[PDB]
Amino acid sequence: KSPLTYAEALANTIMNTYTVEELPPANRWHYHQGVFLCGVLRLWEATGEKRYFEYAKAYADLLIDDNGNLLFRRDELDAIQAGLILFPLYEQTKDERYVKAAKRLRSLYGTLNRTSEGGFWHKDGYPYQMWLDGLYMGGPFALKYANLKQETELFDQVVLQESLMRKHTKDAKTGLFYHAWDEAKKMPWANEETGCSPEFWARSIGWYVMSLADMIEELPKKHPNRHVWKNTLQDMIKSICRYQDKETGLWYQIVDKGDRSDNWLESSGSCLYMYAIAKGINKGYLDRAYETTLLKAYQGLIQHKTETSEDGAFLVKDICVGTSAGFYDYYVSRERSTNDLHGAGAFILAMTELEPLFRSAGK
Ligand SMILES: CC(=O)N[C@@H]1[C@@H](O[C@@H]2OC(C(=O)O)=C[C@H](O)[C@H]2O)[C@@H](O)[C@@H](CO)O[C@H]1O
Repeated sequence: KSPLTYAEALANTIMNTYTVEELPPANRWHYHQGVFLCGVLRLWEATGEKRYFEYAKAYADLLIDDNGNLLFRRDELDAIQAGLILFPLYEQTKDERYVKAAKRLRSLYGTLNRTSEGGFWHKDGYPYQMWLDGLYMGGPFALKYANLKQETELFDQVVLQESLMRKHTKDAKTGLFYHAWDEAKKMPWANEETGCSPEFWARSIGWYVMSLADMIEELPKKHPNRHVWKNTLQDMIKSICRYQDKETGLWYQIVDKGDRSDNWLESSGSCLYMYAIAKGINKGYLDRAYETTLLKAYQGLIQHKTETSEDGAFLVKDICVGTSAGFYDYYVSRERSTNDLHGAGAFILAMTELEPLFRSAGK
């Protein structure tokens, strides 16, 4: 069907599964709900259906009180991501509660611990460790804030975070990027010479390319990193696409090792690549010929990873559960779950960006 049809089916399925008080982890401000609700608000923009806006707003209002107060994990980049929902909520409502909450999250950057060259630790509990996922958790928010409040120092901050991750985790051979880097070389997964984790884990690279694809347009005009991030996205997408599965159109949990019998096709990473490829084409960062890769991914996604239940629920399966930096055997051993929120968010976002290219296919 058309991308938005599946996006609405998944969103309504999950909205029917959980009240906002249940949306897991329940009564917590966290990126799982933040990425799902980014999706639902994108869907609201695409369709104009107010129920999508209202559900997102109700989660925000569950967690943020009359004075803008919010409880969250104060050492985690992960806590910052859900702040992305605050910008459309504020824009629609002008309710200063949302800007107040946003400023609480933005104020976190100055409190977090850092590697020697300034890269944020993923959490206090992960000292000297940068994980690719954190570019999505902390980067787009910062640039939205920068534009809302005209704080150019946040442009500089995201430029630095990204350059450090790319400097330390990009593999020149494949062009893929390792999941995490430990400057201290204290974790068991840290390579003794480079500090990197050993594998290309699909979702983490997915968050990175989604981030680049979304952040370029938030930079000032003529900002030097417009060129840099475009170039970076182009090469990353070329690298990723080389590993697309020829039979299903999808990508593997461990991107470069799809021949391994204990590897498997994973949905959230695949949807993130679809998002970044569609977004890149839509914005002109990527050659339009990537549309075939994209539509092939779309066909396999639906065919192999989705279904409707006897009771009518739309199900996206084989989404990796929450996963840390680690080894091959740990990654391929991760639980494969259905309709997990970060994967549902990636699915819904992918569909909204795919919709225009689907509509115009052939023209
Ligand atoms: C420290 C630890 O491993 N905590 C577990 C959670 O992992 C953290 O949460 C996230 C995330 O997606 O929420 C991913 C990383 O694994 C890590 O930062 C999580 O895996 C959990 C089950 O949801 O169990 C915790 O013990």
